[PDB]
Amino acid sequence: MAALTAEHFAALQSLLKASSKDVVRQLCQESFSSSALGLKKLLDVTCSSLSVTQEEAEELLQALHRLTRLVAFRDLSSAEAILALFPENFHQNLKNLLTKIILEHVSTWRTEAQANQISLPRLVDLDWRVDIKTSSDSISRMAVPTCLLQMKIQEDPSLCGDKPSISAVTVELSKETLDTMLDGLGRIRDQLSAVASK
Amino acid sequence: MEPEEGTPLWRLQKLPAELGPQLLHKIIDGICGRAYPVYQDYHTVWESEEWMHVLEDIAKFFKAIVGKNLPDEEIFQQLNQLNSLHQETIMKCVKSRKDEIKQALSREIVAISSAQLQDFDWQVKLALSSDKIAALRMPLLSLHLDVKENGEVKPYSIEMSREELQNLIQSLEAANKVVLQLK
Amino acid sequence: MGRLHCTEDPVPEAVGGDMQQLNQLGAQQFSALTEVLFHFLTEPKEVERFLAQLSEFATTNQISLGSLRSIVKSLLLVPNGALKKSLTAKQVQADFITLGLSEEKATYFSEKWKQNAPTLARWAIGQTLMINQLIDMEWKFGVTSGSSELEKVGSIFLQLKLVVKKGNQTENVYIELTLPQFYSFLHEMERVRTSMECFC
Amino acid sequence: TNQLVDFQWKLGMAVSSDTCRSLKYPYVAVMLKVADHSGQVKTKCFEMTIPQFQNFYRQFKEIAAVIETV
Amino acid sequence: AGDSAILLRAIGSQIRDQLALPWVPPHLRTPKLQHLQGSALQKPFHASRLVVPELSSRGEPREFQASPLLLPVPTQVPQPVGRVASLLEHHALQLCQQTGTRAQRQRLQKQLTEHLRQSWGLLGSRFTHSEKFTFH
Amino acid sequence: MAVPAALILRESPSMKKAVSLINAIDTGRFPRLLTRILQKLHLKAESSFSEEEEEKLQAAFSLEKQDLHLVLETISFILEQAVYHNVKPAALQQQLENIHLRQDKAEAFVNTWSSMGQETVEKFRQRILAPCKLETVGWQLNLQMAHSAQAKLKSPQAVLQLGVNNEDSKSLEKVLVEFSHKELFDFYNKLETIQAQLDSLT
Repeated sequence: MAALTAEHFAALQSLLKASSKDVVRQLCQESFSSSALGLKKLLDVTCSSLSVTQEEAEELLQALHRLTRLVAFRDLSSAEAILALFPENFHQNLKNLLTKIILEHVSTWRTEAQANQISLPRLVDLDWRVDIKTSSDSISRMAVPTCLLQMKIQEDPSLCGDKPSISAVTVELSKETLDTMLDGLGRIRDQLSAVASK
Repeated sequence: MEPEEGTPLWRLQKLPAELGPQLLHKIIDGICGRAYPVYQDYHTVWESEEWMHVLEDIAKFFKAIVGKNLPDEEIFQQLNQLNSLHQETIMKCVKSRKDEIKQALSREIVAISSAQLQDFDWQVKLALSSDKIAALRMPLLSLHLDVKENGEVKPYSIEMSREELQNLIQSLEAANKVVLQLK
Repeated sequence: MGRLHCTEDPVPEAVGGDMQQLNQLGAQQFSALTEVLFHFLTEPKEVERFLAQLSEFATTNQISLGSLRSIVKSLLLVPNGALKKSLTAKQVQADFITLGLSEEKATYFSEKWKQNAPTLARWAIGQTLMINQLIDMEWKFGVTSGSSELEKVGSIFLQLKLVVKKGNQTENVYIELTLPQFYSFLHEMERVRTSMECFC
Repeated sequence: TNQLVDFQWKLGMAVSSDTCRSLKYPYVAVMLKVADHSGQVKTKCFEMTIPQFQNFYRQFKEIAAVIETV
Repeated sequence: AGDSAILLRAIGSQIRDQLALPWVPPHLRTPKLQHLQGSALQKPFHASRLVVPELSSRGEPREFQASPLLLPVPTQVPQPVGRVASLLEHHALQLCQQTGTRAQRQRLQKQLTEHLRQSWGLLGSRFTHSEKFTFH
Repeated sequence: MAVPAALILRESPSMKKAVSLINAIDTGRFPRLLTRILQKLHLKAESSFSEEEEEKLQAAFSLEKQDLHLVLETISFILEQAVYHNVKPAALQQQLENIHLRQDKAEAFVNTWSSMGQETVEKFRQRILAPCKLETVGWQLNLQMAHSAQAKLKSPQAVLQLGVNNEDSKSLEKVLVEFSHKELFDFYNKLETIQAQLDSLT
């Protein structure tokens, strides 16, 4: 995360124009969460609430987005560290108010950011059925157990485009295949019962 | 408490019977390819999640009785549970629309195929010159096809000279000779 | 215990004639043909090797390859029904005797069928349908130390690659699990094992 | 896996083609309508010869026999 | 030829009239210039099947046609381009129908039936290695 | 670090056949056979030998194709286990004798593993489990002079091409990105953050 600038802090002075502390609080919370497209929507929301110019509102949302994520990225654990980020000429009551808001949310921010990391597609749900196969077109009678494994999987919607973000795949396992992968996955479990690897 | 069940027209018993002829004929128009009725006219009669089943249950009834060529007495026996005006309405809809529904079914039997010609258009043009030859004066036909496949309509275009169009028409005239032995 | 039965009554008349052609063979020729047919059946995709063996067999005896193909087709009719039904060797023997193969020759064929039948039964079970069979799995266990949103993270993850046979072709399925998801996954798949080992 | 929503059939004759004046062979054409995951519905159509129909119909009679005695 | 000379003279004077007008930016084109310079939308030819009254209609079919339940034929399509395409293809089929052997026809249908009877009458990695070596 | 004392190389009927064959295999050829397989081992899309080379191996050994194929798979499995454990030479010797491999074959393994194995273990370590890799970097520097809406420009432009290998498809995709000077410095500052995150691990 890049540092802030006097232009961004001047945009934060627009919060002195803002109508209430919770409006500031709202803009802080949403600007952390908001995407760029969300920032266009939030820009309309900001202009409607503040009635400041679109330039002031956009720079303000940019300044809060940059400021909040800078703290979250560094994980500044105290007011003293946060306050050092602000310039000495800033409006002290607003600067102190922002520090209070930032302290409350920062714990939530690291939790929310940690969930939304980039990854390979995530497992959403897992279901299974065991059947015994009893007959087929080619064997009159059988008694072979089988597992059907059903997994529901989600990909980042920005990578999906036309396709749906979530899909399901079935996978069939014989116990021979099942036993092979139970060994493979068991290795990792043994090496965490004591809290570090073998 | 729950409504009756039986003949799938049991949902029609909720209608005021004077509305019967309007709704049933408008559903048949939808079968045949025009607009279906709109829920806004009947939103006081059925729930919005129920309306979607009223249309399906009525359409299936009219399709089934026409496709099977049922006798009138066997249709009356299926209607025994309905209000007398709903019974009479439905019999009248059959007699007046039987032949039109039958044609809609025949169109749907052609859709038991991988692709169907939905529509076509054509243009005649004269090519006056090109980068290859300055005194080109070549007539060309452009034929546009809309082919429905996998539930989507795909545009195709084919361009023909005088001689290509002659070969096309000569081939379709051979097909037409066979069609007219069956038709 | 056992009871004699044929495969079924609908059989081409040519099959009986082909058994008479096996009666024309010498015992050494018949036994060689028995072993050649089973040598194919033990490697049933080696059709080219079987056809080469039939050419050698035909050339050695000097018998028409078309007549040999008839014998081969007539013979194969009995194992196909027998393997599907899981018929006994004696049932196959009685059928071959009914076809007209001599009882000694039918005995050797039924005995070699008997020995091969557990091998062929295991093969047949493999052919039966499977939906999206898993054929391979690869995995990576790691920790996320840092990200673009946080300097320091410390999140454990498991990545799986599943290789899935989908008819004529294979697909790779990539799945990432968190630490809680991994243990929930392993706990479920151990229940699967247990119910696959007991029924009723 | 997939589930059948509907089944339809037609019986016809192939009468003539540009390469073969007298085809004159019958077929059965089947349309299957299937629902996917999340209820997405699609259609698939295929032709059968009359011998193929007899086999197709014959095997479904075997399925119905085993499914009772399973 | 006089007829083709008249055509080519008409062609040339159309090209003059189009060359004589400058290109205008698309955001400024009024509907006339949208047509000439290709920023108007054409609509595809799409035809819907109409219901028409029949004068020879009698009984219950006439009682339907004589009532507001049968809409005026062009108004059965919402859009004028589809409305035009529908009437055009409806009238085209009427011309094909009206512009178009019983022993020959019966003979053919009996020939087709015999072929149907004759057709039916036939009824009358380390992972795979670990599995193979230690879990197979 | 530690390695299990259990059987790294394990008994099976196919293994028992192969063990007898490997003891039979020509000791003069076996070191060459091993080094080719070990050099290839990290490649999944590629066989250790062509069918023609397998015919040469068949003609040398007098094995059948399926028996030779089993032997090659058996040798691969032995070496795959050695990579996974990262076995020390003396431990590898004992495990080979534990499957009753003959002394000359066991010694031949230990020699070939000793030099080549450490490079192979590193080559496995760099493997990626993802559908796409970054494969190539390339760039061109240009000077803008004019365009239809402005004259008299003097602007440096960079085009970056990233070649992304999609190993699911065995196809390489070329991604082209424009940068102005300010945009490329912003990108540089992010790479400098990634490097500081990487440098924190050592």
